[PDB]
Amino acid sequence: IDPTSSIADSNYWKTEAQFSTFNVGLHALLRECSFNFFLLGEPRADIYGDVPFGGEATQGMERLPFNTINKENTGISNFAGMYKVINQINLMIAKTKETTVLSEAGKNYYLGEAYGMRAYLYFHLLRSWGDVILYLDYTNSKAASPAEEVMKQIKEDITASEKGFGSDYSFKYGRYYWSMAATQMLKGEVYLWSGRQMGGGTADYTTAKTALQSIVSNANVSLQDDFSKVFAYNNKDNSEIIFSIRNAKDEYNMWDDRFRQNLVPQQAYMTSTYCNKEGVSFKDLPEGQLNGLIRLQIRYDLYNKAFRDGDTRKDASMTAVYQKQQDGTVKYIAPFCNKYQGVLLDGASQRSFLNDYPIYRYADCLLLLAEAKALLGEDPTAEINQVRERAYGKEFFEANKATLAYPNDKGDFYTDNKYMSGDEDPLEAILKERMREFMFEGKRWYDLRLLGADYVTKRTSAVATRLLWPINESVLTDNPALKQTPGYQN
Ligand code: NA
Repeated sequence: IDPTSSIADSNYWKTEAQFSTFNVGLHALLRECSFNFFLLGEPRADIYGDVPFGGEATQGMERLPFNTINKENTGISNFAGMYKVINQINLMIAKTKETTVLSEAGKNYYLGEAYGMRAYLYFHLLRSWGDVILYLDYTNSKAASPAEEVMKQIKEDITASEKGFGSDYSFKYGRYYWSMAATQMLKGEVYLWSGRQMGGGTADYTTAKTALQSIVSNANVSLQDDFSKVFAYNNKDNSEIIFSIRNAKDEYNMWDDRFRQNLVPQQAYMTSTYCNKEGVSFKDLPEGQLNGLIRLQIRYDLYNKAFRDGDTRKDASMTAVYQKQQDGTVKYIAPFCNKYQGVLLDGASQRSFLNDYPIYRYADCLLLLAEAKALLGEDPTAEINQVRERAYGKEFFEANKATLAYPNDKGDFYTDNKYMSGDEDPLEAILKERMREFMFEGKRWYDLRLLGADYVTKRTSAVATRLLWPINESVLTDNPALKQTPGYQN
């Protein structure tokens, strides 16, 4: 037998079917980073931070909403596991550039996917750690590059991805594989970040607008009429999805079981103690199938401060927990995530958390395009109201346009509301719309960060010197050329 079999050995690159298998494998390595995509993009912001209602300890997870991560407890370690994925993409890239077995079309589509994914991972690294090492070759000591050089590489990889796809906006392998529309969404985000956080200005906002407009024109995408069906177990493959992480029976639980372990309530206290608004014990309801732990607790007051009446996204996003009082009344306790309801497998007693985790969907294209328009001093009204109309329902929205349609959603609802403000300011209206549309989708922290330090420090406990993440001890030991992130001394 062979004592030194490696994945770079030529016999594993002899057929198109092998390159396909290796591309499936790359999407499976990206999926291993999916819990980290959520942690990087959301819980440092304002949605969490209250005490788990049922009694759980938070066991360090509070360090995210409290922004108390530091050199001893970094919250996430080892650059979120991203370099392992990047190394393997780098292998795909060299093998595809070298092959004599693929069609020119097929080789170029693979290069579109692999350059897109590599840019996607470097852009999480840039926004989270800043200066980071640029590894571009497969390997079976090194200093980080300045953030400005990281951004150069991400933009080069976007251009190489576009070159690979050409004019093909199809989802060749489906919406759970990378495609041109995913490259164009990342291009919109990257040039907004370049333009706003790295001094690119108007020219970059125009690049971002042109990319997002290319998805509206050329990709097969549409808003689902029912916001809850965007996330339903059965309705994966729906045409609002641009790129999603596919979770599946016997393949991968959502966030490698860390959705269940952080955001799903415990069956024991739900069935023993709590009830719905009508006083019915959860022992008696489909909720009695949920069995996880709450380590990140949505702020109790967010449940009534996030959404205007009539917004269908409130019930799709959160369930409220109540408790019967000795005096007989039913009292509101706290909310839990209802966006990802999993499935009850045949003959099971507890839910399985097998929803896909969406990375890019058409409402995000529309709201990014609104943001690029607003940053250019142009009118964001049409995109904002396309997304609101879906949220409220067409007829209800039309009847109530003088209070719900942009730029009329303002007034008393906002007065003591730390989460969101009225439509009188375009960027606040868009932040507000993104907060309502993408709870539990890993966006809020990055949405504040793009707009700048003052937006972050206003609404979060983060301070301006510590917007990046620290680096854990084992990383710094293993690589003497790396420095701790700035802001994280003493
Ligand atoms: Na603050």
